[PDB]
Amino acid sequence: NVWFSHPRRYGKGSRQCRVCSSHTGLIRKYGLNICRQCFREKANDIGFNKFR
Amino acid sequence: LISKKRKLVADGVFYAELNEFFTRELAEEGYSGVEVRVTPTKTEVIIRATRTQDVLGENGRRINELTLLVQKRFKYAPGTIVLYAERVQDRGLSAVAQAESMKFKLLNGLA
Amino acid sequence: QQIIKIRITLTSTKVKQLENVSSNIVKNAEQHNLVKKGPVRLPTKVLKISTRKTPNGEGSKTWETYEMRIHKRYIDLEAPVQIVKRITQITIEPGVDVEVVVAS
Amino acid sequence: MLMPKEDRNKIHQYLFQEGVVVAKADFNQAAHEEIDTKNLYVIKALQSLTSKGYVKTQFSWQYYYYTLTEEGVEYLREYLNLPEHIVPGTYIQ
Amino acid sequence: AAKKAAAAAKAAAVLSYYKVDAEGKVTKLAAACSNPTCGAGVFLANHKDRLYCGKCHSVYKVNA
RNA sequence: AUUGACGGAAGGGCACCACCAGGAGUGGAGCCUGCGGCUUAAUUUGACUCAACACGGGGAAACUCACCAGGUCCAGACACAAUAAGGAUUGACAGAUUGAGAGCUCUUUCUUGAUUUUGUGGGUGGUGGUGCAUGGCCGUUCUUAGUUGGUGGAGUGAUUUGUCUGCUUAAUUGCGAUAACGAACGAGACCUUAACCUACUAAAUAGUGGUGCUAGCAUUUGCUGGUUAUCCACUUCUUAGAGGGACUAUCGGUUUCAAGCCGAUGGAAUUUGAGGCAAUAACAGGUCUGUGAUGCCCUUAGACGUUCUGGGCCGCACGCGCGCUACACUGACGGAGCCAGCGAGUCUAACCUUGGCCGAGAGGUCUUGGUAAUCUUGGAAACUCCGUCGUGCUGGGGAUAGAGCAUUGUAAUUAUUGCUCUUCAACGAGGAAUUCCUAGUAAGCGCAAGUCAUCAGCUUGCGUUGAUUACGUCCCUGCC
Repeated sequence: NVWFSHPRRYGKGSRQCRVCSSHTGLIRKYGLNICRQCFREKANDIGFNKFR
Repeated sequence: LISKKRKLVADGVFYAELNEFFTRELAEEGYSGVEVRVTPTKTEVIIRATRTQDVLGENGRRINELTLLVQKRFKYAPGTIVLYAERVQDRGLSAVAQAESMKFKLLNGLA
Repeated sequence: QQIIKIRITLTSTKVKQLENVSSNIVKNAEQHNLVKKGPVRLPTKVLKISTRKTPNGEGSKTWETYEMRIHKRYIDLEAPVQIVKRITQITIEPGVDVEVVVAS
Repeated sequence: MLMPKEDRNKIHQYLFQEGVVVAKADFNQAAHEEIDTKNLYVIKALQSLTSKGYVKTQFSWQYYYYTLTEEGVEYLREYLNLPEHIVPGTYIQ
Repeated sequence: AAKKAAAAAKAAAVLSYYKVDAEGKVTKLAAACSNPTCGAGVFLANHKDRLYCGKCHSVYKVNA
């Protein structure tokens, strides 16, 4: 209304996964902002075959 | 405006909502993936799929349904988004489909 | 007849559509005979996202290195407002981006 | 849920209309895209309409996809008093 | 420790806190919050030194 | 009687997480941290043979935050009945009260305006439990060689060899032996990067000569420059797209003259080096302390929910790991030479900062550029220089201390760091142990990122100097 939402910009809780919506594990690396167990998963599709 | 890295990423990730949204709703249609295109005019998504005669929508509304989602979610002017579904030529050897044809076989009550 | 010195800047993930487009490029433009260069060919960027394999500490320490290798690729081309437009419209394609950073 | 007779009317409005709405799971937003109706609104008033089958939700990617229900769009035809000419994006070849 | 029970949404079940005259004219008493919102009606209620206005949640401070 | 398995029975392979051949070490200390434990307002909490020990990216002065020692306000939806515009209730001065300019309370009695308050019904706050109610992922058997099925064919069948005596490899990797014939997954193929292309394709965000303009030494035409335009011309260079290119190739041996293995030539060039993907079956390994993924218990306003403060996880006689500098003259101090590579970076605002000053210094600043091959940014250290120190625990060692001066930070105290000068602690090459390693490899000298306001003795990544020692076994362990 102070009294339902807090000062969440910077840290971990602010940003959350794309796919599942979790905080745990993050892939920031390249406008990516997923989690860091899922990724891999699809991905092989998404771009990220491999070459090793 | 984005750094080429910055683009060919979100451009792959595009294959991570049409690959999905179709996964779940089109769990029936034969889900056949997709070509996300660019051409200097459109962004055109060709839905291959093995039942174009419930996807087409009793006239063209079921196809103006999956666009006028694909537009409002991903921002597109109205026009820059035409879904051509297209049958799926060589059905025996999809892998994914003959799996979706178990999931559909089992549900339906089988041994 | 207003001349313009255009510059053609490409990028993809396949060395096979891509090479295709400065063969088509520089021979759908030497048909036109244009004053141009030859497909310049730019340092190969090339991203390696280390990630562990497991879903849970457990479990040996068990790692990956998936990556997009682009081949960056550019061109040149003169020609008025008429015969760079008939060239940019044509190569038309899957996999690929064309800019026309124009030089009026 | 207790809402408002100038947001309850406004939804069930680009819901019939485009016909089709695609309103994220971020409770805690002023405002939803294409409807001034904070976000959180929708989501929950639509958890209601769905629940009857004047509509039909689909999930995943975290947006709630919705999209009309072939008929249930003949309910909105009597709620926001309107024709019994049109079908809504519906017949558009 | 302890629960409240939510304030009662209480029953002045009629009204007339607006010189009902005898015969044929009605007028308007206790002011009518001197604001535009607060429009023509708004029957001001009496609290500590300053008076009290609800078209705006409640608020307003104009003596009596 | 059967193989999914088991043996501390025999017979074979494979790996310096196993030994040789050896190198640098850890264990000793002066000190870093992290896990045992005693302590405590509380000393939160996961994790304990390889699979717990600078590990939850755990570098925490608030916070973070889970421990308390305490202040509050509810951020109690939805329905019902009750208070009932005759006020459900809200709010506050300042003073009593405390950390306090919390009306937390109470003094007053203004304000307040059906939004609240109260019970009843019920929810939704939960880093509180349960990893053995589970999801998802990630560790382990795994720098693994291994699964499984058709048609044959064999053999009530639990079914079997096919998947093998041998020789072969990094390898169920392949010739060959074969009532077994031919395939799938793994491996390999494939993707990343490091090398090579005096052929292409272009470059005032890369550099050449020629060109002046030009500043010195020579004067001999020469030599040394300065010039984001004076012009152009270039594209070895430097970038980087296409592309190509290596297959152990060529004889020679060596062998069932099979698969393979040495050697020498050409070559840029131990699977070209290296990673990354990584079946089959799992483990009651870990995790509800990443989650708005989540069962079921508990919590629901004297809450285990939230938030302002202060301390707490940094407390030591000590036990156990991961680590930094050093026991020297093959070094410590100093001038004077004086050299890379991985990055990063300010936008809606303070990230990088020079330059030119002020400061012994640490710094301060004016002002500058830079959303970056465009700026700081071409000048990092081991070292060559030229020497003082002379076998003196020193002129190796840099512990612990006293102050000041600075540079951040609402808070600097259980001094975040730094400088300025002095206090000059052990240890004079590290026992029973025990690691990691076959080539630009072992190891040391640095630095940029990951934290981040800062505080690295860690995590990652790079190069600049760069060798010994094998290039083999089954003595061991370990597992097949």
